[PDB]
Amino acid sequence: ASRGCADDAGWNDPAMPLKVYGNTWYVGTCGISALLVTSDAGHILVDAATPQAGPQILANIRALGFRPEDVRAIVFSHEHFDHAGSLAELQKATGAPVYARAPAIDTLKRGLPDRTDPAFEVAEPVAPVANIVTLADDGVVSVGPLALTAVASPGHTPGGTSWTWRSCEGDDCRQMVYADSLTAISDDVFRYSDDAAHPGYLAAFRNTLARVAALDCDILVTPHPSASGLWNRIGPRAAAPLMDTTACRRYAQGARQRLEKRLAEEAATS
Ligand SMILES: [Ca+2]
Ligand SMILES: [Ca+2]
Ligand SMILES: [Zn+2]
Ligand SMILES: [Zn+2]
Repeated sequence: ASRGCADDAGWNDPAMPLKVYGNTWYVGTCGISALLVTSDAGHILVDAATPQAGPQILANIRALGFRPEDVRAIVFSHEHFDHAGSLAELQKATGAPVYARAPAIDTLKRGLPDRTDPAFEVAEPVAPVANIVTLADDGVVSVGPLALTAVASPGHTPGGTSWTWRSCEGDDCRQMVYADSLTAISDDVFRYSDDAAHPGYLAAFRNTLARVAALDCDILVTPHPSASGLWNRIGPRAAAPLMDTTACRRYAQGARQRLEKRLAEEAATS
């Protein structure tokens, strides 16, 4: 029997791919999520993991019997190297456009962020993405019968987005939420409390927390699977229900607590 994935798994440690629910499949690594949402008209790939992950994601898509060439749209959570790292590689393999909100586009074209990213100084360089479609902050990405709805989630980064859609097993349909990271982490310079350096940024983070908390959610997944306890819910170590309609609310509430802890840490230092 396979032993499954650890909660502190390396970002590049391989995961056997497996159904989340209905036509939503997990194709990421043990430490970093990626999802494939499938239809007989084509597929949507959600996230690209770490600049090293192109081949594992492609192998996992094929392991499930899907063709990368049948992917018609790529979306992602946020423009850090551990989630956007293999976007260019995946666009070449699929021929699919990458959808991105305005505040992520320059980062995707450069392959590095600028100082608007809290984690600017610890960024690793990425391959630029050649074909980007600018996504409105409440935009819908449609491929055949598939429809993924964007929820703009700035805070962890300027360009972060959460995604939501419905997947069905027969007549039993679930609202899936791939909620962006909500951790208030940074490099050694950035201060969330320095509004003059980034006006409105922290207010936008608080707004993101409230919006995520309010989403209709049946099944939550997060870019770092441990942030939503994914490996306690699917795979060999599963011991808790996959569906939990309180998950988004608890996720955002915990994130708010941690954000306020970060603000207390900033108040304590010069
Ligand atoms: Ca419902
Ligand atoms: Ca996360
Ligand atoms: Zn990040
Ligand atoms: Zn991350």
